[PDB]
Amino acid sequence: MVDLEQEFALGGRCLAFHGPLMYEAKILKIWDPSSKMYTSIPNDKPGGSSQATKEIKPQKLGEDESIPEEIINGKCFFIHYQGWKSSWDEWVGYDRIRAYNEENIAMKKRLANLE
Repeated sequence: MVDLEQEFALGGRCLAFHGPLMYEAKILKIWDPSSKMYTSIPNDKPGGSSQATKEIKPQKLGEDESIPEEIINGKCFFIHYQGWKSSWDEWVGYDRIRAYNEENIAMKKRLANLE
C-alpha cells in the first residue's frame, strides 16, 4: 500500500485500462463535473500541442476534445497515452484510469505478460 502517489495527481503518470490491455497515461487537463469545465497547468505538455499554457481558467470547452457523458460524472483526465500516437491525447474517467503506483504496475506487468 502507498499514499498520495495513488491519487490522481496534476501531472502524475497514470494507467488507463481498455480491456485486452491497459496503456500508460499522463494526466494534464483535468475536469470536474461541479462546473462541467476543465483546468490545466504548463508543468509539461500533451504531446499533440507544445504546452498547456498557464493555470487554465475553467472555460467552456470543445477546442480539440470532448468528454462523453460516460466519464463526465467523475474526475476526468486528458492524458497522453504513452506508447501511442499523440493523436491519443484524450480524456478518460476514473472508470478506466488510475494514477501511477506499484499496484497499477503489478496490473501493468501482469498484463504485458499477455501482450
